[PDB]
Amino acid sequence: LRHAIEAVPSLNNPQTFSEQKLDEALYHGAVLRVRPKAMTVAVIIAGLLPILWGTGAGSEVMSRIAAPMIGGMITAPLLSLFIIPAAYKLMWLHRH
Amino acid sequence: WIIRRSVANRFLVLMGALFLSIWGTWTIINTPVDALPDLSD
Amino acid sequence: IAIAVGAMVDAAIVMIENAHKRLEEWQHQHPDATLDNKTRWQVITDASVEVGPALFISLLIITLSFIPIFTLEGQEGRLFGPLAFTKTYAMAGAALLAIVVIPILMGYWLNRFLIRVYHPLLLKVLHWPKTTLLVAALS
Repeated sequence: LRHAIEAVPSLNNPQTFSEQKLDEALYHGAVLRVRPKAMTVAVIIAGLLPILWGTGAGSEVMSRIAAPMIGGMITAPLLSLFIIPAAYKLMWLHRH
Repeated sequence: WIIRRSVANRFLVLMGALFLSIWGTWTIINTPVDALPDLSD
Repeated sequence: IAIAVGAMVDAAIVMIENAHKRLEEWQHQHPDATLDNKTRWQVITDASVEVGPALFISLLIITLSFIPIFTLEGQEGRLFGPLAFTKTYAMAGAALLAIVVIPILMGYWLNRFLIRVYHPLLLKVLHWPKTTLLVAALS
């Protein structure tokens, strides 16, 4: 989001106001997050999932140390996808 | 910064990780084992 | 090392991914049947230009925001001691390797349909987005 508002569309934004121009700038930093993001979230949870299953010696403690991360990796990404943008479009309007 | 100086070390970096790979593989094969770390006072 | 594996591969991929689209822009701005071993060199190392800091400092974050764990005293500190150590060394390795080898090895060697489920709600989030920061608060 920062480099979207630091590229060539960021010549228009700091110069003059066009919410429809900064929105378009957030929609690409939006589709460009999905590819690396949806995978980052997938690789974190997919690789963290085996230990969540608790059959075997030592599973008990590792599955307890895991759940918080796996659970926290559903709401962290899911939410931060909408919380970061809607707070950066809103904080960019104050200075402006 | 460092992403610049790195590309130059193109060749030997590979061999460093070549020996490192066979070095880290030798140790793992020869590492002691236990159920848990010693937790006693 | 087990808990950490999900993040080491995370170091390389976000870097490789920005390169996959940076190599798809040179393809549209330039010809498509002409390219050398150096012309393929510059496009990938230019993917390390942007996210380079973002990730290495993010792994630097993941290994430091964990350090406080080492302050656990006695029996508990002896249990989760070695786990903290290796979770840290594993990252430090993946991090120091995504700057010495990873960028090198990547130059030497239905997304649409999830994108269609997302942006309808994203463009929606820009409706009095404050109302979406309010809904996050109740969570």
